[PDB]
Amino acid sequence: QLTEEQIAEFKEAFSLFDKDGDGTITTKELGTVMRSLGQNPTEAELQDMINEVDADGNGTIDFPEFLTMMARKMKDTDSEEEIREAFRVFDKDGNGYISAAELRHVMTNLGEKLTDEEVDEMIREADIDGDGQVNYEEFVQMMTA
Amino acid sequence: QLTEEQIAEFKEAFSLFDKDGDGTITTKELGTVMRSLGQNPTEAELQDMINEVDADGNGTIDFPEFLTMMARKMKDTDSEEEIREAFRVFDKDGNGYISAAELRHVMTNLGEKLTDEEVDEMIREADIDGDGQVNYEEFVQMMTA
Amino acid sequence: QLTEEQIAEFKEAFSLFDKDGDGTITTKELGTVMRSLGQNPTEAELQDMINEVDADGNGTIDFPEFLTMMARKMKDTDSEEEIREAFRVFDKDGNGYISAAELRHVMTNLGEKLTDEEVDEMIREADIDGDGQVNYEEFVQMMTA
Amino acid sequence: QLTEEQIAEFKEAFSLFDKDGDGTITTKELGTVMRSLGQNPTEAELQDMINEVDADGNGTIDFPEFLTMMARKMKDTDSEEEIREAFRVFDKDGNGYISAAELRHVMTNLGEKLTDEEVDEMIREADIDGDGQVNYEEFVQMMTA
Amino acid sequence: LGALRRRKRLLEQEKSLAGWALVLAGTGIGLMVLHAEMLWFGGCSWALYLFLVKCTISISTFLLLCLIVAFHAKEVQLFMTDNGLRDWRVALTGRQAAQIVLELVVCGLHPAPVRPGFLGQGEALLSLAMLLRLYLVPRAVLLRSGVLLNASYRSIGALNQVRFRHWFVAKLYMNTHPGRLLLGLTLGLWLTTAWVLSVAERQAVNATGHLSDTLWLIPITFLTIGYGDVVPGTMWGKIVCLCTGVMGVCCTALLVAVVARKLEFNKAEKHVHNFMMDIQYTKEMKESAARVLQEAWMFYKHTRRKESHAARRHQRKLLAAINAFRQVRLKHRKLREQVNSMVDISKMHMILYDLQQNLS
Amino acid sequence: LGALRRRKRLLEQEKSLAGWALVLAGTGIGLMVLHAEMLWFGGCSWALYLFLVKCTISISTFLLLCLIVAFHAKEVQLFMTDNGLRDWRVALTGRQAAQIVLELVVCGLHPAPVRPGFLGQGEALLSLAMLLRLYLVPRAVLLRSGVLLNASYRSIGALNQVRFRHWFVAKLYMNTHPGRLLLGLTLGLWLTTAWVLSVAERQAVNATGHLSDTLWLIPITFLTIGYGDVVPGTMWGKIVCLCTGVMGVCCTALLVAVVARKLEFNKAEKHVHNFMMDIQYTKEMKESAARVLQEAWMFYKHTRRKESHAARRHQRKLLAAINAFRQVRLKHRKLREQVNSMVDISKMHMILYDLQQNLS
Amino acid sequence: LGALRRRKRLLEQEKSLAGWALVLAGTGIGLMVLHAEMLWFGGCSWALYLFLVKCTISISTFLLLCLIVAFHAKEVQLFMTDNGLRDWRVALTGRQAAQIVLELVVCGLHPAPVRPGFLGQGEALLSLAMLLRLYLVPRAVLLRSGVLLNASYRSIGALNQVRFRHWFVAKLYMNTHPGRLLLGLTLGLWLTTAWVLSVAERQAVNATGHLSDTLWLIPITFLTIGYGDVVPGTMWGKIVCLCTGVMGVCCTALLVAVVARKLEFNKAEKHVHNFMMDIQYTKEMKESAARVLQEAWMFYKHTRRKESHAARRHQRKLLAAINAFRQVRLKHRKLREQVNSMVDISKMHMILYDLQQNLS
Amino acid sequence: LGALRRRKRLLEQEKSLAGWALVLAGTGIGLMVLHAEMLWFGGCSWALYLFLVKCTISISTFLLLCLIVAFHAKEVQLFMTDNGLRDWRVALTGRQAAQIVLELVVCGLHPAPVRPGFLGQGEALLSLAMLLRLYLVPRAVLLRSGVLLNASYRSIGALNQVRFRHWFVAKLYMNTHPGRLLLGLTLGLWLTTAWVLSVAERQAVNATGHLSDTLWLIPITFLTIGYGDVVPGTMWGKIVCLCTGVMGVCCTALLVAVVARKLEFNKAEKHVHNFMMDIQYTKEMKESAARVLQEAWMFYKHTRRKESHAARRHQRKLLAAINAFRQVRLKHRKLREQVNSMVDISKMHMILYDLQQNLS
Ligand SMILES: [Ca+2]
Ligand SMILES: [Ca+2]
Ligand SMILES: [Ca+2]
Ligand SMILES: [Ca+2]
Ligand SMILES: [Ca+2]
Ligand SMILES: [Ca+2]
Ligand SMILES: [Ca+2]
Ligand SMILES: [Ca+2]
Ligand SMILES: [Ca+2]
Ligand SMILES: [Ca+2]
Ligand SMILES: [Ca+2]
Ligand SMILES: [Ca+2]
Ligand SMILES: [K+]
Ligand SMILES: [K+]
Ligand SMILES: [K+]
Ligand SMILES: [K+]
Ligand SMILES: [K+]
Repeated sequence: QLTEEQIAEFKEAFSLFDKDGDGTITTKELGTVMRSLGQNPTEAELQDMINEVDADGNGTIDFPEFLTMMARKMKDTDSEEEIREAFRVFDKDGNGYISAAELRHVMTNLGEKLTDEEVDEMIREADIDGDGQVNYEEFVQMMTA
Repeated sequence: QLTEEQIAEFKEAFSLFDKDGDGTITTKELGTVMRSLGQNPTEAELQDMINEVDADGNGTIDFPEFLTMMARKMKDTDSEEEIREAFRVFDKDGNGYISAAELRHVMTNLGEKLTDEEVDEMIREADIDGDGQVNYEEFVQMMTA
Repeated sequence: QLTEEQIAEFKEAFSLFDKDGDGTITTKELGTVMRSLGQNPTEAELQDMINEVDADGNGTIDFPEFLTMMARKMKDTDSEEEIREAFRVFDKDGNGYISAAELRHVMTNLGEKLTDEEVDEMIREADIDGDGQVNYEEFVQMMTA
Repeated sequence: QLTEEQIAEFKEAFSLFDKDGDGTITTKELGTVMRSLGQNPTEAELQDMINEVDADGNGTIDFPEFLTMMARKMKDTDSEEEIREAFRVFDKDGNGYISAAELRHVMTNLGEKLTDEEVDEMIREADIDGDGQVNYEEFVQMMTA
Repeated sequence: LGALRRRKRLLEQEKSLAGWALVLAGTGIGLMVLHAEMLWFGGCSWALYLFLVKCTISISTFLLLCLIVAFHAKEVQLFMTDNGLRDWRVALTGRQAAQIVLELVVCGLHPAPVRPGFLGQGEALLSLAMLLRLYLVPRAVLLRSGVLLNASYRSIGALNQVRFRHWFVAKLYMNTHPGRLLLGLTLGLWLTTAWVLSVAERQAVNATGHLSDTLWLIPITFLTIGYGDVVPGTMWGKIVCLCTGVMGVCCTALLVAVVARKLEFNKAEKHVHNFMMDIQYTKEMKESAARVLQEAWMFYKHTRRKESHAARRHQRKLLAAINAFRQVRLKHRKLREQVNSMVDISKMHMILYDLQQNLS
Repeated sequence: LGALRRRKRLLEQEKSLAGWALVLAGTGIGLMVLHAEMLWFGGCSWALYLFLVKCTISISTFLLLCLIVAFHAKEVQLFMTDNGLRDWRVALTGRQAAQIVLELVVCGLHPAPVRPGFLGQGEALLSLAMLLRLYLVPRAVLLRSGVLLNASYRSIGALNQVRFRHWFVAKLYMNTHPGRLLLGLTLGLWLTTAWVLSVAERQAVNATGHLSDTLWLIPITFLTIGYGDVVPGTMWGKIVCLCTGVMGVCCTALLVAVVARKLEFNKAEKHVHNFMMDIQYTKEMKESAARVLQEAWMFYKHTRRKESHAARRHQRKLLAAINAFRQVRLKHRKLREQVNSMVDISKMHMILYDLQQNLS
Repeated sequence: LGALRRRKRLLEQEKSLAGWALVLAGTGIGLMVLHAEMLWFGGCSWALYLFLVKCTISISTFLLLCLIVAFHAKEVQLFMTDNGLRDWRVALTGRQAAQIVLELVVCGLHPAPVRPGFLGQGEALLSLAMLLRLYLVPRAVLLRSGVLLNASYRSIGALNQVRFRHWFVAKLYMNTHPGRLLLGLTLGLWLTTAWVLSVAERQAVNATGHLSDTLWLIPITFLTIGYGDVVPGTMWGKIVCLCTGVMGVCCTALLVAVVARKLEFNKAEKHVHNFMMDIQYTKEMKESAARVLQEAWMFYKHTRRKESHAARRHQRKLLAAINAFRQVRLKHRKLREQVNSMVDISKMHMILYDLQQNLS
Repeated sequence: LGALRRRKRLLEQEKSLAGWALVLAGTGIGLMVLHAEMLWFGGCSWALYLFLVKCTISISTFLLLCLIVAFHAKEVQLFMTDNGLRDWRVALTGRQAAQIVLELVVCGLHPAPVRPGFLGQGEALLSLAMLLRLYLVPRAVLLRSGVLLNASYRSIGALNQVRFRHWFVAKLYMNTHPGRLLLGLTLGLWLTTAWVLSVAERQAVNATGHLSDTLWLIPITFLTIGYGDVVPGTMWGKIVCLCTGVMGVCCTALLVAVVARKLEFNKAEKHVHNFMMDIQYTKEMKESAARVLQEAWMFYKHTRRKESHAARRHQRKLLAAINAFRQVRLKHRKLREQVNSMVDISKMHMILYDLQQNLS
């Protein structure tokens, strides 16, 4: 739906990361840019920032799935990052699920005091797997309504 | 005798040290704090510091023996550090005992000129069971009374 | 044609590089000066610079072939360096030859819009070798005569 | 010939280098002092500056041969160092002897011009060994007289 | 336990005695300007209302001398609790018992109501001696900071051997919000030093020298302008004008020191600027290196045709295109050197990590 | 995406509305300078031409109020687009509904034509309130710079997490070309203040206080070189002169910082200077170390012949040649130490690279 | 030895001769002031006096000239002790024989008694020429400090090639207690020039120009205020006022750097502040993230109950809480980057110690 | 070769032509002040001697217009020597042909003899336009310095990409000896301005405004004091006084940084001071730790004898000896930490060299 000039500008922006004209971004090409900018990442976070946007999964990023990433980082504030990162403070152990302990601690003790029965009812309503473990999918669904 | 609020405050201050959550402080958990504060200590001084306050001896520090440490480092001036450190300048030859030569040198030559007979009488009076080697216990007893 | 004073001055300038006194400059004597000036070169460029001026080829530079180098670096602007370096931007593949695609891209797309037929005619005229790959000799022949 | 207070002052100065009371200064202790002063010397210079003052040769420095060193470094200007440093600029080869070429070059070409015959006569007069190689002993004897 | 439950009580009893000895000093200072400006604008007509202010400013001193001594007696108890004592005779030094007398002398200077718009020379100094009561501010600020009883804060201040005093809290407050306190003190001094001088150089017949003529003389002296239309005429008015200039110079020095640093890039923006300034130079060089060959070829063609008037014209643009190329490549080389020289900040860590990853 | 093509339109419609509200404000400001300095030099004679300027001012104000609200309504659409909303009632906060009211109040103060060379007291404040319209400059400057829509630039500004606001662009402009902007603002602030003060202290009886007398007072007050021949005489003219001095001090501090930063050697010239000074010191030491031997031998010869008046003369030159040698020795040692210490920002890099090459 | 015992005696005999030439050179300066202020306030009536004072001045000058030459002879006697040499005719250079003559000429200018309230033209310069005797201060200060004979101190100053002169001692004294000497010299220079100018511009007809009219002129010129009520009127009074301004500018130049350096956090306070500012951010982030889910769930409840007036009211609190979370997140990341980058100069030692211990 | 011998001749012919155009451009300025101060102090009486100076200042311009064009005719021949050319029509650019005309216009402004102590308005600007001839100074200075033909200085300045130009020489001269040039220019700018303003504000009726009334006005304006007894009274005298203050502020800004940089310990003395401080601190600690046990034993003896009045007196000294010991050990620990942290620039080199010598 974009015009020709926008497509050309986005191709020029892609050329910063592509360097050689293979057509895809790998973990060894974004790392060079990040090192040139002063940061010193490692392979774990390099793969973590790449598998986030890969719509199918090949270890590389193409232009159609780069436009999706760049349609989110151009706005004044992206509403997905502060929902993906306001979820890891509810996940202290790091297994990937919100157990009753972390929620009953953070929601009630901190911030506005919440009733234990109300917290349990909210957890039961939010949970869709029925295992008592709130996951990222249910968290995002509840916060997006 | 401590108020519940004070106990809660000290328990919160303990969480700055027992980051793991087991409930005891080891040589590998205090070292991280010391390194993050800019200092670079090592095993000998870490073990000495931990053994200074450990009233039983396990290589770890618990809350009852941490309240004892905090009851001393919050006053305006600790009067035990300046007696434990005013003892290592008399003991030039590190062994744990005070030789007659060291005392007769430091007390008489430096400071006010003290009589050799008076120094010998004091050494005999405060000596460890006639051995002529004053130890830390006799030093503390004489200097506190 | 040089007078005695100029020859003496150039001989004094030669002793800054030829510290030993054998009579030639090697890749290890110029490297010391370069390191002392703050630069950190390696054997690739240390050999490239010497091969640039060596008119016979021995890995060493003599006074008669040092005067030739110095006759260029004392004028306000050297016009050979700016033709040798304005050639490496037309050669992105690093093969020492100007491909048709490279020229047709750099000359037409950038700068003044040049006709494709005119570019092809210029390439054919300058291609003395007839292989369709302009070299340094033909480039210099075109840019000066 | 010293009084009874200068002896004590020089003993206090000696105790700075002789950290342990063995009674002699070794290479390691002087090196530690040098490093504590911010400089970074090594074994060659450390051994070079010790045998200069050692009157018999043991590898260590005593107090009687420390007073001799201190009798020179407390005056306004030491005149035995500007005859040992103004001799190593006449000795470029480093063998330890003043060759005829070195003298005939440095004395005549530089400074006030000196006749070759006068230089030869001076070399012949100064050469007490008769080998045509002026050494440190003859140089010092001639320049002090 | 035991000696720790009393340090939280004997020190909280010193927090409600360091503010109630400041309220009664602020009231005493505030009921002085009223008396002065009522005697000036009034006179002998209001001889009944000046026997009440001078009695209130004497009753509000007996409620301050009875609090300073209580505060100083609540600290000997702290000393005895700390250093295991029971006999108070040994906890009292020879200087703590000498500074109390000085404190009670400084905090006991008031125009006593021991019964003509000019204040007498015996009262004009007793009144201006009330401003010495401003040494009670740092004490109350320190005792109410809230970082003196935090057990989670001293536990880390002791591992680094840091003492908590007035200077540390002052530095913390300055670092938090620098400009606010600076402007506050700057605008709060110009209202006090413009009254201490108007009480010193005021005149009756000319009706000059009051606040209207001292709110203008003080700022232009602080800023070291000094027009010269109004100048002090008394020995006591020529000392305030000299104390103001030194304060102005010091404030200028602090302002220069603060401002010298605020206009520099943070480390986050320098790398972005360097990265985004390189593509522009690359594009500029690639465009400039195309304004050489075109004119070279055109001049060659014109020489082939032998126009003899355009070849000479196109031989003049080549020599300028070469110069432009030289300037561009020199700028690019300088920027590349700057980029490759700033890596010394943190490239050592990366190289050490890479060497440790392969030392095994 | 469909939500990315609309951000390039709703933001370009805010670039022709934030710049066309800066010309209807310049026109409004430029028509009070006429209504003032034509009422002054004119009077009741030109009572027909003063009923047209005051109506053109109102027309411009009405055309500006119809653009401010359009600009503020073109941003709620952006807020709805970014967050995916359809009900505009939720995109309007409680502070944006007061900022608009404040903006419309500030941008609606003009001398309306509700109907003797002196402006009234209730009109000279409405006329001088037009200068508050200068807050529209940063808004019109930020939206015009090409660092807000460059997809190749936000891409790198997001991997380092820098935010593009009114301060980053100002810092960039300051660093690119410091001097010209500084001199431009310095000379542009000496022409607005000289009129704001002239409209405040002008008088007709003495024909003094106009631009000819305020173009001289303002600069010497700014530079704190107050002579005292001309001074303000009104309360409203004594505040502008105090506001000017603070800006003068701030500009002096900024100039001091800039001058301190500007002039210094860089590495490329420091290394060359050190290298070319070492050779000179080496030559000087070798020249000096020959006179010692020359006069030593000459004194030896003269005492061999026993002149008894030239030996004592040549023993006075050796003792000075030794000192001359010592001075050069010390200077050479100091320069060598500096060279060994100056090259320490890349020596570590070189030695660590050599160690890494040796390893593995 | 031998020449080491005789160097501790000829150098102690120069410590009681360079200090006893500062008493007879202070008594002389203390009598010219008395003579001037007695001739001014007195006149021809006190003819019996104003002669004994001048005779005493001459006697003091004669007693000082007999100590300067003795000090120089003692200093000459050290050259032959240091350098093995006996004939004194060569130890005397060609520059010391002129320095001695210059010293004797400078230290021999006094108003000799060769015989209303005005001094004259010859005495007025012969008296003010006695202030050149102040070059004897650095010599006496240097010869008294115990850093020149301490054998434990030169033994270390020689291993680092450090020479002990006046500048080293001056820098040491400045670094020990900076403010004390600065204040002392600043307040001691305002009393000498205030008399040097008073003796220059005093007059009898108007009874003006004495110390009372210069103790006010000098400080405001030093601080560059210059009110202009009192100004110099003689050519000899317009040079002191020009020297004072340069001195004041130089004093400000010294003051600004010291003021900048004095206030700053050091390593311990910086590390403590950084460590204790992280827990607050960790708590604030948790509170902010807990203030989001509450609204996200209450909005869901209300939209499942179809209030249609509270869901649209809670949909704003969620959008504000997300921004509040973002601000704290950015601040925390910035502080984390600072604390991970500030501690980068001491980690090198630990890294290279761990590498050495590994010895891989 | 071939073109290297001709570059040492065509460049030496520009060294005797760029210096001989600075003598005829100094004579024409020196014969202007003479004419002005002879017409002022003279008049119509010396109508014969004013027809010779005004003809000499016109003959000395024809010998400068014939040297500027010759220098600009030798440079066009260096261009053709450098770049292989024969037709001069291409070596001449389009901007040099305008620079030559601008130079010939600027260097051709003199009061020609085309024919009452006041200079006419047509001559008072033609005379003051001679001072624009001072742009020839950097050109003459650059070609005289021995760094443009030294083949040993352009061979180490070409391996590092350094261009000499006019700024490198100025920076070299500034760094070699800052103070003398600064004072020379400062005192040389106070004499030209004092005449430029005197020719602008002089008057005959009052016999005021000449050099005697400007040599006092200029310095106090430069130093930003501004008493106000003498002030400019003409529009052309109010611009010079504004130009002087800006240079004064700039000179102060230059001076502050140099003053800050000059005084500081070097690396050679800081280590000596640190090494000699810890010995004193150790002695003080060992001395203070002996005043604790002595009192702890005397109090024990006195309580053994039960004096009941000396035990409670010796218990008051132990608690102060402990405090003194604490202060001493805290100072020693701080200095030890500074010593262990200050040596971190060569410490890394030493550690890495030890690791290399151990394992490589
Ligand atoms: Ca790729
Ligand atoms: Ca993919
Ligand atoms: Ca969990
Ligand atoms: Ca644990
Ligand atoms: Ca335990
Ligand atoms: Ca022992
Ligand atoms: Ca060689
Ligand atoms: Ca060769
Ligand atoms: Ca190619
Ligand atoms: Ca030893
Ligand atoms: Ca030995
Ligand atoms: Ca030899
Ligand atoms: K003034
Ligand atoms: K300043
Ligand atoms: K003034
Ligand atoms: K000023
Ligand atoms: K001023």
